[PDB]
Amino acid sequence: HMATVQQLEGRWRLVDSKGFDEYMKELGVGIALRKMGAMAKPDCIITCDGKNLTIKTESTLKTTQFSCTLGEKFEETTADGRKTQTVCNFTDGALVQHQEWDGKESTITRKLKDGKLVVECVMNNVTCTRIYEKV
Amino acid sequence: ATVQQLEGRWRLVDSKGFDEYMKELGVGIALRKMGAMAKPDCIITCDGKNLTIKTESTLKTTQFSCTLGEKFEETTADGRKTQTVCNFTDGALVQHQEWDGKESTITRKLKDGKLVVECVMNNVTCTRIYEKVE
Ligand SMILES: CCc1c(-c2ccccc2)c(-c2ccccc2)nn1-c1ccccc1-c1cccc(OCC(=O)O)c1
Ligand SMILES: CCc1c(-c2ccccc2)c(-c2ccccc2)nn1-c1ccccc1-c1cccc(OCC(=O)O)c1
Repeated sequence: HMATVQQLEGRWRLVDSKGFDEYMKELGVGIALRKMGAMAKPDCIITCDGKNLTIKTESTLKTTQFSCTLGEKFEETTADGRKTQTVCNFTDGALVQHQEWDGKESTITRKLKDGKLVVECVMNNVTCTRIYEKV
Repeated sequence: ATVQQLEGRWRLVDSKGFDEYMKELGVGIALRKMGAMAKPDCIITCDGKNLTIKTESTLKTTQFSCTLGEKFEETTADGRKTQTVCNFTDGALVQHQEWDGKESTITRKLKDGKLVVECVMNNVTCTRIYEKVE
C-alpha cells in the first residue's frame, strides 16, 4: 500500500518535460544555460540507503564523426574547425584516414593489436597514440 | 586482418601525445584540455565499403547527497547557495531550498510506475516525467 522513499530508487529516463524554461526564468537563470539545460535528455539516478539520499545525473553526447565510402575522397568539417579533403583506405591490415587542408596533411591510423584498437594520429613530427578495448 | 574486424564499440583505455598532436594542428588550450579529459566510446560500422565512425561521451555529476530531515548547504548548478532540506512526507520526496528570502520546492513522486518531478517557484510549475530503466 504505502509509498516509501526507497521505491524512487533506480535509473529514470526523461520522456516528457513542460514548463522547464519558465521555471528557470523564475530562478533567474541565463538564456544560454536555460536553453542548454532544456535540450539535454538526462538520466536521473536515485539512491536511498535507509535515510541517506543521493541523486545523480547522466548525459550521453552522441556524435557521428564522419561517414564515407572507402577510397572515395570527401570534404570533412572537423571539430576544431578545419575543412579537410579526406580519404579512408584499407592498406596492409590498417584503416588509414588521410586529411589534407591548406597545404598540410595529417594521417590517422586504426589497427588491431592483441584484441585492442590502436589509433595513431600523425601531424608533422608528432604521434598521438590511443588504445581502446572492445566492449 | 580485414576491415570488418574493427566493427563494434570501443572504450578509450590509454592516450598519449594528445596535447602535442592537437598543438600541431593549431588547436586552442580550452579544446585541448577538454579533449584530453574526455573518455569516449568509439563506435565503428563498416557494411562492405561504406564506413561510419561515431562517438559517445557520458558525464555524470552528483546533484546532491543528503540525510532525510537534516538541513544542508546546496551549491546549485545555476549559482545559488541554498539552505536545503529533503523529506519524505505524503508519499513524495520533497526537496525544499531557501536562499535570499526566497524558496522553491522540488517534488518527486511515483504515478503509474513513472517518476513525476514537479519544480515550483513562486507560482510557476515545471513538470518533468521519467521512465524506469531496468
Ligand atoms: C578531441 C576531439 C576528437 C575526438 C573526440 C571525440 C569525442 C571525445 C574525445 C575526442 C575525435 C574522435 C574522432 C573519431 C573517433 C574517436 C574520437 N577526434 N577528435 C579530433 C577532432 C579534431 C582534431 C583532432 C582530433 C583528435 C585529436 C587527438 C586524438 C584523436 O584521436 C581520435 C581517436 O581516438 O580516434 C583525435
Ligand atoms: C541544470 C539544470 C538541472 C538539471 C538538469 C541536469 C542535466 C540535464 C537537464 C537538467 C537538474 C537535474 C537534477 C536532478 C536530476 C535531473 C536533473 N537540475 N537542474 C537544475 C539546476 C539548477 C536549478 C534548476 C534545475 C532544474 C531545472 C528544471 C527542472 C529540474 O528538475 C530536476 C529533475 O528533473 O529531477 C531542475
